[PDB]
Amino acid sequence: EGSITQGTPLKY
Amino acid sequence: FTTGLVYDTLMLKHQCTCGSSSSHPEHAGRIQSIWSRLQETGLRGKCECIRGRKATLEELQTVHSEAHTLLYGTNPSVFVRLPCGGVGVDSDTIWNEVHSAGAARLAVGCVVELVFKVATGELKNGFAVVRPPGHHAEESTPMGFCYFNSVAVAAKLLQQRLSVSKILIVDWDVHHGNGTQQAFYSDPSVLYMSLHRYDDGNFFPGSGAPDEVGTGPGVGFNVNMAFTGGLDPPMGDAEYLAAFRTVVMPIASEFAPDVVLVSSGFDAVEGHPTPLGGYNLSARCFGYLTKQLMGLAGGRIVLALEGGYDLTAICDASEACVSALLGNELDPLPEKVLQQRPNANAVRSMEKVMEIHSKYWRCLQRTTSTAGRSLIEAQTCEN
Ligand SMILES: [K+]
Ligand SMILES: [K+]
Ligand SMILES: [Zn+2]
Ligand SMILES: [Zn+2]
Repeated sequence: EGSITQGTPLKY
Repeated sequence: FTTGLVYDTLMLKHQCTCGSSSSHPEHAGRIQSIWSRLQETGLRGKCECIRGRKATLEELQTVHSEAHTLLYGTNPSVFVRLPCGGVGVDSDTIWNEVHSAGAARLAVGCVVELVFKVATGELKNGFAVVRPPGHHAEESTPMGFCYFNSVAVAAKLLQQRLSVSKILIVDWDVHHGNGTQQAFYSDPSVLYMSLHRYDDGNFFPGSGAPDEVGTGPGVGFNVNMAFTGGLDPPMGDAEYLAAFRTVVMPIASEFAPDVVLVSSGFDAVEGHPTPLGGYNLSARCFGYLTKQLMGLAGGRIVLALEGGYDLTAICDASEACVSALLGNELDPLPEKVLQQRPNANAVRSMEKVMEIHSKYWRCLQRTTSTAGRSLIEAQTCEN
């Protein structure tokens, strides 16, 4: 679970 | 020939119920400030005013599954209660149960109405002041403030209704457009081309490696110009202009598109918060990048708004882009930009992208490897 607000990539 | 603008105030209604404007960077004022800037500068009077419309569910189904269009295109569970107190599908993408369905369809329809008016010759070019952004949305997965991929729907509709054979999609939003890539990953007839911060998958959404070249018949028709190395130094105008001179233009020219659609994100402009972008592109640089794309496809080009969240940045960038679409003479680039060499991180990224796509594009040999040259140094050797 990543966020565009934080710049965190999606990952599983 | 007239440039066209499309805008509708019903898209302002897409807003979270919490009443905390600070928590949602993709807010209604991003387009209101842009439309106000186009009015006060007088550019709105130089352009035709295009009226929008909601996209039909059949139009949205060219890209998205029917369950996706029914869930987010219509009103009477994936929905959850957000920490802000509004409804949404995840922490990023808020959902207003009353207005959001008509705003997303209106965003896809305003882009489709503008793209078709340019493709049919009613307009020389266009710019769509639309929200929510669409380039992150997938066939069934909203994400990244996105629900429907407005640029992908306009591209599919250009094929099924006008039988266009070659379509170029440039995506200079600082984030990778994962949904626009997935929609055409196997299609030779549409060349996706994304420029984005990547940092080896440590940035949102984490997709968009240079090795992702498409699949099947469409191999070699997906060009991920992925920057890497973080913000050390952050990419500037010299790095984007070099990527156009070395990678974007040579590939787009060999493709010879019949149409050019642009996912015109402005989060790469300077002054954005670092997590949302962190690049230092000038708004004047985006006007030059628009004018370079205008030489493709006979000038058949349409820009559609995507990202970009600083109000002063997206207004200066929307002004430079529409001013470029009108044929107005550009403000000259600063000498610091013309003489600056690209930073070594941008050079390693461009050469890594050129190393992969030289296999597929024959003219990616003259620029291998001029990636490190400044724009003045490249104009020197080309004479
Ligand atoms: K991009
Ligand atoms: K493709
Ligand atoms: Zn909220
Ligand atoms: Zn973005």
